[PDB]
Amino acid sequence: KVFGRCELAAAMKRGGLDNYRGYSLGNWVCAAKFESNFNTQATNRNTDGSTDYGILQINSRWWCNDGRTPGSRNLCNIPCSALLSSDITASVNCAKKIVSDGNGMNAWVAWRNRCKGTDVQAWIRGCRL
Repeated sequence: KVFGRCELAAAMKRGGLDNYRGYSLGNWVCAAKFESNFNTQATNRNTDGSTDYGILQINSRWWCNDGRTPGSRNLCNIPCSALLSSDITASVNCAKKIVSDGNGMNAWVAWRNRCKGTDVQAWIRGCRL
């Protein structure tokens, strides 16, 4: 499913992401935009053999099991395919663990390079939240 900006903001908010670990909602919507272009089915393979899955491009080396990443830790205890669902709950629950891991949102490279320090408020402007 390809989410709309405001539609995604509402789902993430309902999911408990607004200001989770101090990160406002605009941060999360911005990261999703640049990581997957709001597409739940996005996947991207990395050079180390791991793959990134879903709306927030969660990596198979640490967070989910895809059965083809040797040394995977599956810290979110979930098959990576569950992260591609139209219901973002799994991605949301796993993202909470990732952001709490010590490096905050810097764990998402597109956030660090394209969202961090920008007016992220623009991402939820106009939305009825």
